[PDB]
Amino acid sequence: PEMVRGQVFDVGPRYTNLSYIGEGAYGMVCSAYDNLNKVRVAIKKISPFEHQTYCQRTLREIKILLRFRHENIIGINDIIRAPTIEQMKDVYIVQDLMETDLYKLLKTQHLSNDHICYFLYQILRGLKYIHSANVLHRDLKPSNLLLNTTCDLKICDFGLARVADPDHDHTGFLTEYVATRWYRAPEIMLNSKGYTKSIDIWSVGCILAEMLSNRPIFPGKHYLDQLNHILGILGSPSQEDLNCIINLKARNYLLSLPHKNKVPWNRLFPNADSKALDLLDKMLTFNPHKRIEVEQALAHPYLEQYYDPSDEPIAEAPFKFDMELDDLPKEKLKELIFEETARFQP
Ligand SMILES: Nc1nnnn1NCc1cccc(OCc2ccccc2)c1
Repeated sequence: PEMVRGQVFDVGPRYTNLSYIGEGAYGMVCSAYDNLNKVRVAIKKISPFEHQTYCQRTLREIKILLRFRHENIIGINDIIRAPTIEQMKDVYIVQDLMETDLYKLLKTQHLSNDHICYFLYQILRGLKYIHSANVLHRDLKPSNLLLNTTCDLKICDFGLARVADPDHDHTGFLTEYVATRWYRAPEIMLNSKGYTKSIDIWSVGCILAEMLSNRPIFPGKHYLDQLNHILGILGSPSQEDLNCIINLKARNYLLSLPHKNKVPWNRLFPNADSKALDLLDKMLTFNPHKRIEVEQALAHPYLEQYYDPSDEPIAEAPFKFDMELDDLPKEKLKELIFEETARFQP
């Protein structure tokens, strides 16, 4: 089999001419030539079967990505694995090759207002579809927004995604969270498990702020730093917003803080389009019940040159896991991954 760095990358015969892109905790990514479609693609080698958590994340993401079909959500083109469960040690996922991501773009490039508007429209268009299926992404951030050389944008990395569950969203103060710190909504640190759609709208707001300035708006170094950043811009919550927080430890922590007044957005972003700032204000609302929903955001005047609800599809049915993937042994998960990937076998 073809080899890359130390490692076997056995994807022949359809895929040849491999080049290293990167590695991570989650596997190795290469580009390759697709001899069938005569284009270069991206392939990720995943080796998850020894670890129950890695199996869960892998199965969840495959199921979601195979079910969704939308221009602004990355798709799975092909999945390569051994013909038998006994011989399957790795899985290779094939996706369209996307040249860059919004994280890399922001590090290196000034965005025009026209690009900011188009990027935001595409994010919200994709998010409308995701939310319409009753799924929450939960880890929206610039590195999970892939771009090609014509600025087509695709949302990726659904490893932390969950079905919405408003009724079970409550929890106590300082509950652990897994998603990326700077893009976590305030309520995560206070009283929320992140099981409602409002947590994704917050993240989009953060992304919009970062596009306007090229830097993260709330770059907290740990928990109460993440909050004290937020409150230094938004100002101290009103009595009405605190009355929403029934848990005493969370409410009394917020009452213990010195008063902060709101910093107006136009002082932070003097070059920004006023319509962009109005929409930003509505996404970065402290109280999640007052936060704008995705459809209202698409209908906002900032996006009027793109808004077309007839070209902003919704899912044909809500999404549900046929099982709870938390309590299954890794051997059962291996079998399920085998079964889900069978449709790509010759
Ligand atoms: N699509 C793409 N182009 N350059 N980078 N990049 N994203 C990384 C990537 C490439 C190929 C396959 C990938 O698979 C991610 C994945 C991992 C587990 C389950 C389902 C999907 C990821």
